Amino acid sequence: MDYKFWYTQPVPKINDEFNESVNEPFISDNKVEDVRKDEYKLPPGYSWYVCDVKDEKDRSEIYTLLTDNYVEDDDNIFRFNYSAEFLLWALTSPNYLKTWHIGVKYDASNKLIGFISAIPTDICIHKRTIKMAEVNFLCVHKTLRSKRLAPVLIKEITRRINLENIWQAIYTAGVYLPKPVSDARYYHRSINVKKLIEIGFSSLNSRLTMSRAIKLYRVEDTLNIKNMRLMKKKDVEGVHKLLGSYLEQFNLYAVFTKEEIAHWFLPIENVIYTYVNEENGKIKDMISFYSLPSQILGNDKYSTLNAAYSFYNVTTTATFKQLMQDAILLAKRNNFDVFNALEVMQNKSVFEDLKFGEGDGSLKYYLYNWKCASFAPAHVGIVLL
Ligand SMILES: CCCCCCCCCCCCCC(=O)CSCCNC(=O)CCNC(=O)[C@H](O)C(C)(C)COP(=O)(O)OP(=O)(O)OC[C@H]1O[C@@H](n2cnc3c(N)ncnc32)[C@H](O)[C@@H]1OP(=O)(O)O
Ligand SMILES: COc1cccc(CC(=N)NC(=O)c2ccccc2OC2CCNCC2)c1
Ligand SMILES: [Cl-]
Ligand SMILES: [Mg+2]
Repeated sequence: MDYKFWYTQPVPKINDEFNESVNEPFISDNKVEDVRKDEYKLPPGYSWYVCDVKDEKDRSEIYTLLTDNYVEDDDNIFRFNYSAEFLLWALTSPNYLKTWHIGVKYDASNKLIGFISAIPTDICIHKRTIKMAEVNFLCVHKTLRSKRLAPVLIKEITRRINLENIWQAIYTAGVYLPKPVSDARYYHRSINVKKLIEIGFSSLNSRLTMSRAIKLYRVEDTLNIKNMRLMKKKDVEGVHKLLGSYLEQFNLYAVFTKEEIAHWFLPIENVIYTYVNEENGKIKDMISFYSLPSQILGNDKYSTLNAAYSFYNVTTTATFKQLMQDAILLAKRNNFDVFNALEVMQNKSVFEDLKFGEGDGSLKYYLYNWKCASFAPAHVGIVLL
């Protein structure tokens, strides 16, 4: 593996390893003045297109592109299916720029064939808070793959981010690239055991018959934290303090403003669910997860896998095991087939006791133009969508 594009970028080489005492950009003293003002060149017959994610039809174009062409599991049985409403929520956070929502259309058909996006946030890395772009939803149409279009998207968004005097980015991928700061396996907790078997997500054996697997995964419809309820506006100050205080321990975390806590946590049906425990006017516990269905490719019975992805979970009145058991319950009450989590923060500590299964791969975390020590994923305290 040669990394002919990645080698030219301010990111570590495959073999670089830095001490905890290094925590700085690869390239500093950057000047907005010097950034190229011209758009990167596309191949003949393709054009940059500014996507207006707040316009239903533009948002729908992105939706269709990703639905057809976005990330599949290692075996090509599932494809991520972010909803249009999810996209809206994901891309219009506080201080977002419409111009970091970058499509490429094929001129002859006026069809969107490429996409990349970023939103700005404060990122704390080894106790240094830096303004960064959070990049996501890079996608080239399946019929246009391995044509070196992705580097053009990446260079173009880097240029536009740099124009705002931002010089660092954070991103995740399942692929290995120069060079992860941390690497987090994913795990799955079955809710609807029978569906998961029928679609090949999960497995049975002579010792685990269907009826026993169903019994293994059954959950009691009663919360450990009795008063856990959907978050409301009035809980924003309390979540900001609970979640903020919690995150300061990790090597890698977003430093949320109150405005960002409202945007990121206030519940939206089929998008984001946040539950809180309020005691004496204080928010003492919180659970949150987001909805990311997967399209099931060619299963005769089921087209969609409804899945909850653990976002941020904090307890002060219960055990973390108890809190995450409540999170599984709340996901079941909301019709999800499965609860997914990565081995970040304290999550790994509860996976065995709560009957999570190890998945088949891992999610790599990346920083652009930042040089530091890598670390085990328990020290990661940010979950990207
Ligand atoms: C200061 C601001 C900085 C901002 C920018 C920050 C950086 C953000 C960077 C992006 C973060 C996005 C995070 C995110 O969205 C979440 S990760 C999931 C990304 N999307 C998908 O996997 C969807 C399915 N695949 C596709 O649409 C295509 O396969 C893509 C578009 C992935 C590559 O299209 P292609 O037709 O398969 O390939 P070529 O055009 O020929 O290009 C090949 C080159 O691209 C490198 N490549 C492959 N996958 C990559 C990936 N996931 N990140 C970065 N680079 C990736 C690859 O190593 C090679 O470079 P090399 O030759 O050096 O190896
Ligand atoms: C079940 O259907 C699919 C479809 C496509 C790919 C995969 C495997 C996967 N790569 N999972 C995660 O990345 C993952 C697992 C647990 C928690 C978070 C995960 O990734 C999130 C979604 C994509 N971007 C980063 C967060 C499964
Ligand atoms: Cl209850
Ligand atoms: Mg390409």
